[PDB]
Amino acid sequence: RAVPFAPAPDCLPENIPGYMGFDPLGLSTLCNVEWLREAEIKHCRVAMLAAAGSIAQDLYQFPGVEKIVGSAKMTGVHDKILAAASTGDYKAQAMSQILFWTSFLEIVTLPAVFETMNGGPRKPGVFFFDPLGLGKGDKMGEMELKEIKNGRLAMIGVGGMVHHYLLTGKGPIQFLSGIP
Amino acid sequence: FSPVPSPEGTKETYWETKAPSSDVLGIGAGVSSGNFAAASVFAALVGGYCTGQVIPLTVEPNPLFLAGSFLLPYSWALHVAAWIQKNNGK
Amino acid sequence: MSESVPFLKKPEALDSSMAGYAGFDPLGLSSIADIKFLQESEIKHCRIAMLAAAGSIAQDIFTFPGVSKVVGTAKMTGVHDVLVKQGAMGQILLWTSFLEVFGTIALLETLDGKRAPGDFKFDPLGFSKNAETAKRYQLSEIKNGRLAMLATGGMVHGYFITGKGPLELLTN
Amino acid sequence: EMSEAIPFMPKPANIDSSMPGYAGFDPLGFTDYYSAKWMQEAEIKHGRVCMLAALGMVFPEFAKFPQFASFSTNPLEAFYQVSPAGWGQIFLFIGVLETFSYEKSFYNFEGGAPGALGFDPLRMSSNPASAKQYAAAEVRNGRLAMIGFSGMLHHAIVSKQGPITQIVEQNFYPK
Ligand code: CLA
Ligand code: CLA
Ligand code: CLA
Ligand code: CLA
Ligand SMILES: CC1=C(C#C/C(C)=C/C=C/C(C)=C/C=C/C=C(C)/C=C/C=C(\C)C#CC2=C(C)C[C@@H](O)CC2(C)C)C(C)(C)C[C@H](O)C1
Ligand SMILES: CC1=C(C#C/C(C)=C/C=C/C(C)=C/C=C/C=C(C)/C=C/C=C(\C)C#CC2=C(C)C[C@@H](O)CC2(C)C)C(C)(C)C[C@H](O)C1
Ligand SMILES: CC1=C(C#C/C(C)=C/C=C/C(C)=C/C=C/C=C(C)/C=C/C=C(C)/C=C/C2=C(C)CCCC2(C)C)C(C)(C)C[C@H](O)C1
Ligand SMILES: CC1=C(C#C/C(C)=C/C=C/C(C)=C/C=C/C=C(C)/C=C/C=C(C)/C=C/C2=C(C)CCCC2(C)C)C(C)(C)C[C@H](O)C1
Repeated sequence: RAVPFAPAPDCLPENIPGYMGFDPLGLSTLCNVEWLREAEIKHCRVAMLAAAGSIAQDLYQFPGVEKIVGSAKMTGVHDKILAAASTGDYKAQAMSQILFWTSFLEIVTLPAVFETMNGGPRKPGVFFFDPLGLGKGDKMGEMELKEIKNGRLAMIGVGGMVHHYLLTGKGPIQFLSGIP
Repeated sequence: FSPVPSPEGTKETYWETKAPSSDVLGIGAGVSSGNFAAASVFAALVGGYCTGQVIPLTVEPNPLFLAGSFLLPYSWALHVAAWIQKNNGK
Repeated sequence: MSESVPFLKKPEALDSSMAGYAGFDPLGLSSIADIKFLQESEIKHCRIAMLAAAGSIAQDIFTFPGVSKVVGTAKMTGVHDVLVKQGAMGQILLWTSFLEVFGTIALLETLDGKRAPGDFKFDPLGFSKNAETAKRYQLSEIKNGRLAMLATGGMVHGYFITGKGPLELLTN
Repeated sequence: EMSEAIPFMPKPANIDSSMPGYAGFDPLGFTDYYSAKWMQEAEIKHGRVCMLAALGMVFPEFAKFPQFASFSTNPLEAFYQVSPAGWGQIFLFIGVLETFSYEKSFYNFEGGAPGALGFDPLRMSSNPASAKQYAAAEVRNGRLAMIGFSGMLHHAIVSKQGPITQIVEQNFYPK
């Protein structure tokens, strides 16, 4: 439905969250649909964290981070923190901590993705993380649509923020305000 | 000509199917095919990284990178086990 | 399905009756290694770590008469480097190894199934007579041991990065 | 029946009009000895690799990727200018694609059509006449690319340049 010229493949079911008939290039046939679906949800989240991160870091700095950062923006900080870590700074191991912990989360959840492909009860992208219980208390499946849609928006937005940074040093908040 | 002894727990491993039974994986008979395939790719990347970081070998090589470099041949046997487990429905 | 990890499947080799059961085996390592071997290995780690965590804490609190002369300032791992030069580390190693030689025999009995994993029948004072207090206390030993495993690594790494030692790191 | 390619020779028995690029051309009878479906899929795979190879031998005349912009336009020198990490990644990618033909031929040989690796993302071949035309077009363009790459490769051996460069400089002959 999204592209009238080239509709979505019959491989895509219509009862999945975020289904709005958009697959003109038919990429679903090449790879397992469950693997692709979980890949999109994982990209959604990592991007959403990055998009909110890019905005927040420009908007606010935690106390004492400014001295190590100097004046680096969202992409620059990563290079600066690793450069200081190369020198041997204990304070500059922040990147290593997040790499270790995100990797640990991926390593513990490693079986889960294959279990979804194997036919296990877990649906792709669901880890049953509801401490708030907002989805359980309310109706689930409307926020799932919001999570995929906002995630797609964030995916594109993170690309916008990074490429804008590489061309011109300005990060997100500054780039939106200024109009070169 | 006399009974040939085998260790206790020796079972039959001759196969003519698409894949051998998972019993040929020994202690890894119950591991899922996804778990071997992910362990195989993980072992290939960390083993290749650990191998690559010490290719100019020094009189002080990092012992963890040497030990981690053994994951590259181990990854070969892991993906063979991944193929065996997928073809056994595991 | 699993209690601790809701998305993943219930671990096949793990049961509620076993002490410290939360259904936690995300990597499925119970299939790879014999569960009785794993259970005894966990209990051995739990007890050695429990002694080690309390050890670090107690050594910061106080030392035994004369140890301060033998090791001038090194604590945690550093005192071990001094004690291999003296005889304390070797003598403890000789006696722990001798007990582990009987432990090897006990491990063989456990793999047979004759002996429960980690059960060396050591009750000088009988605090597990009730047999439900025994279930609770085994759960406590496992839980405090897992915590101590984490804690022992935590405080030793604090020594590696700062040299302070466990209590001193908090005080400084 | 007689061959349509060679009208004085009898029709080779194990090739048929059903196959997309059929011309009746098997003067030395490979298909009466080898499996015709194995030869079919093998011909199709050689052609697909050669179609990319022909395009790949011609394309760095026009433009290069920015990383390999410094590399030579002679393909047989650009072969050695690529790093072995690069060739290892190319080999790993080709191998991943082959894992599918390993299933399609060494295990699932009879189920399907030769060369049918389930790669139809834009949902072509839905219209049957269009499917027929595309099948014959793939086989003929693959054979043409095999001949063309064979040419352009040996032309790059004789004159150490790309085929288009050899053409414009008119270095058509061994010198
Ligand atoms: C618009 C945001 C949004 C929405 C609606 C959802 C919706 C959902 N998620 Mg997803 N998720 C998101 C973002 C979102 N997610 C991001 C960014 C992460 C990464 C941390 C995750 C990680 C995640 C996991 C790991 C899991 C879910 C799960 C769920 C479900 C639980 C229902 C629920 O209570 O969530 C309601 C959620 C919200 C209403 C979002 C609240 C956002 C507020 C505003 C906080 C923002 C804080 C942020 C850091 C500040 C940004 C502003 C800054 C720039 C100034 C539902 C499908 C669970 C699931 O599918 O299984 C049942 C599950 O296992 N999500
Ligand atoms: C993993 C355990 C472990 C290890 C390797 C060490 C190692 C060491 N300790 Mg520490 N220590 C421990 C536990 C440990 N301790 C515990 C639990 C305490 C609290 C009582 C202490 C309190 C302590 C002090 C106060 C001092 C040391 C000191 C030392 C050093 C000299 C040896 C000595 O005098 O120990 C003495 C330790 C003890 C007398 C208590 C340990 C006795 C345990 C309970 C043995 C039990 C084994 C068990 C029953 C086996 C069961 C067998 C089963 C099969 C049936 C050495 C670095 C000295 C040092 O270097 O300080 C800087 C020192 O002065 N230790
Ligand atoms: C048999 C095929 C083949 C082989 C062995 C090579 C080998 C090489 N090429 Mg050539 N190349 C090829 C095909 C090939 N190429 C094709 C088809 C093109 C046109 C796009 C090019 C264009 C090209 C340029 C512009 C450059 C190279 C370069 C190189 C070298 C470095 C690797 C690289 O960047 O490759 C790039 C090769 C590709 C990107 C081809 C990918 C072919 C895939 C498999 C087909 C894609 C399938 C289809 C699009 C899927 C769509 C799905 C649908 C949803 C849309 C190496 C010697 C570089 C060099 O050193 O030259 C001096 C360089 O700068 N190649
Ligand atoms: C002339 C080329 C040509 C044609 C007609 C076909 C035709 C076909 N292929 Mg095939 N294929 C080709 C080349 C071609 N292929 C090459 C080179 C490869 C290797 C990358 C493949 C790999 C491939 C696989 C792996 C599979 C097929 C399959 C199919 C069939 C169904 C899909 C379909 O209808 O696509 C129609 C395709 C076209 C109409 C080709 C047009 C492509 C574009 C529009 C033009 C070329 C663009 C080019 C990259 C840019 C040139 C730049 C330059 C001019 C400057 C059909 C028989 C599938 C099947 O089931 O087979 C039976 C299957 O599994 N093909
Ligand atoms: C889910 C879950 C939990 C949780 C949680 C969490 C952490 C939820 C977090 C949700 C978040 C952080 C959502 C943020 C999405 C970001 C978007 C859509 C931005 C896109 C970028 C755009 C539009 C742009 C842009 C830009 C361009 C390119 C150039 C820039 O110069 C400027 C500009 C800005 C204009 C809880 C605890 C609630 C429990 C619950 O039971 C389950
Ligand atoms: C399958 C599929 C699709 C697809 C697709 C794709 C990627 C299709 C790719 C098709 C390609 C790359 C075809 C290239 C063919 C090249 C040929 C025939 C060259 C021959 C060279 C010759 C004759 C020569 C020569 C030379 C000689 C020897 C002498 C020289 O001096 C000069 C000269 C140059 C003349 C899509 C993605 C649309 C989706 C769909 O749902 C399914
Ligand atoms: C950390 C680090 C770095 C980094 C980094 C990062 C975070 C890089 C992130 C890169 C990303 C996320 C790029 C994505 C861009 C989105 C695109 C191109 C969408 C295009 C839209 C399309 C095609 C069509 C859209 C369409 C339209 C018309 C609207 C409707 C929808 C649709 C029909 C689909 C480095 C690399 C600099 C290294 C450095 O050492 C430090
Ligand atoms: C080398 C040396 C010496 C020494 C020594 C010693 C004593 C070395 C001991 C090292 C130890 C015990 C390290 C422990 C590491 C534990 C880890 C990383 C677990 C982390 C928790 C994780 C990943 C997640 C936890 C989790 C959390 C947060 C929430 C999710 C769930 C959960 C799983 C609970 C000597 C003495 C010989 C001296 C010699 O001269 C040099």
